[PDB]
Amino acid sequence: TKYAEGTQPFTVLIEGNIGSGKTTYLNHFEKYKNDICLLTEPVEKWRNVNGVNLLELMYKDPKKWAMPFQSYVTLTMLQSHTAPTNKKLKIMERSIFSARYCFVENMRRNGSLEQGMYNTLEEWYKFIEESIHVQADLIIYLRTSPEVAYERIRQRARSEESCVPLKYLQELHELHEDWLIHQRRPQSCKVLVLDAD
Amino acid sequence: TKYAEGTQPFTVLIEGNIGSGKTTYLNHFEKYKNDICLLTEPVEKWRNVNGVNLLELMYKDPKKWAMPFQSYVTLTMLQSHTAPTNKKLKIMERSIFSARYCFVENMRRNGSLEQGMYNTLEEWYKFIEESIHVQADLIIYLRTSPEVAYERIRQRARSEESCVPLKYLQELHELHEDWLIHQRRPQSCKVLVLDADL
Ligand SMILES: Nc1nc2c(ncn2[C@H]2C[C@H](O)[C@@H](COP(=O)(O)OP(=O)(O)OP(=O)(O)O)O2)c(=O)[nH]1
Ligand SMILES: Nc1nc2c(ncn2[C@H]2C[C@H](O)[C@@H](COP(=O)(O)OP(=O)(O)OP(=O)(O)O)O2)c(=O)[nH]1
Repeated sequence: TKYAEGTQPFTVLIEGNIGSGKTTYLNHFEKYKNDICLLTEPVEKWRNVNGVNLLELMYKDPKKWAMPFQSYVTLTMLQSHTAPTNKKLKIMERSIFSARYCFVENMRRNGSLEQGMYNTLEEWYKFIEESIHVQADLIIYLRTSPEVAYERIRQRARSEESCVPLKYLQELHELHEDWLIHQRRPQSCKVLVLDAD
Repeated sequence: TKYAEGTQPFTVLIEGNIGSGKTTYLNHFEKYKNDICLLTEPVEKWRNVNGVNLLELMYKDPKKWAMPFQSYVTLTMLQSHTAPTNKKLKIMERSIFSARYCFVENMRRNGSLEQGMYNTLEEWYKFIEESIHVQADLIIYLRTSPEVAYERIRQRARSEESCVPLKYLQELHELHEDWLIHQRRPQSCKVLVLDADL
């Protein structure tokens, strides 16, 4: 009997690459703030962890900050997933699943996470499934190509993000495909694919 | 309500410095164990994480491995605290509180954990307090002098601990004192204090 079990409404998770328009898309729902639980834009927490910019330090030196940053991404997703609400509907930007299946996986391959770091995150993931309820009814995948995503990113112009390589966005693209289209990851609930170009 | 809430018996935590004799003390309880749930020797899980010796890496390279090590220390403590049992008593070696109030404190001070990593662990300690039930009814404190603790570390001769200086243990000792004697941390159920210099 997990933390947050039986407390959660029908839940939609908004997924897609960096710069796929996830926040923008959710913003359309803002006038319904009173009817829907909207948990958007988690980057803002990662940019300010009691005054520390974890997003910034992760980009500057990944072999040091990959793991603490991912640890914190996991915490914040867990806090949104299990956040309490009386509303009939919850919609979330991102989920614990993209952190696990896309980012963590990619940083393992790209070597930002050493084997030991990776195993830690993975045992934590096993324990979270066993102990904490993650409500998941529908994923909406804002599908984009890596070039489009790249362009949206540099226009938005986050100082932290100014050195993000297109290659990286292609690595991430693939993983979102493997997970959300080619059904290559263990997890499965309903997926709705939208084109966003 | 929290995970593991309602499912845990009266629970005792065995605390004290590195080398103070926690495992030894616990073995006195070994003939009883069909009636007592004994969760001993968590260092072993830290020495082999599907092959990886995190203890070794944390000692070889703290600025890089302190973070992921503490993160796994936390997990393994959570797995013990919330491990299910039908027995009327649980006795555990260490707890999540010594990692938070002794080791993490020290690693923050000696620079192994930068503010950002420390902030992250602290945020996690709060969410655990809200999500995960941690049963604690009694702590038994095996009080030693940092010098006896050192002798025992040397006699035991774990290869990971080969470079552990007396200063480290002095630092940790005063941290265990601030928590278990001066009560300068949150709760501490009751603390039974034991002289563990033979
Ligand atoms: N969600 C998530 N973001 C991560 C992770 N590791 C690094 N990041 C970074 C990549 C980005 O620089 C930043 C925000 O990425 P997201 O695509 O989650 O949010 P963003 O507002 O950029 O999405 P949007 O452009 O609104 O579709 O977080 C992770 O494990 N999970
Ligand atoms: N419990 C704990 N140990 C840590 C932490 N960070 C590093 N360590 C190291 C200190 C030691 O090298 C090793 C195990 O120390 P303990 O005092 O927990 O076990 P030990 O078997 O040395 O105690 P004992 O001799 O049985 O009283 O783990 C932490 O956050 N918590």
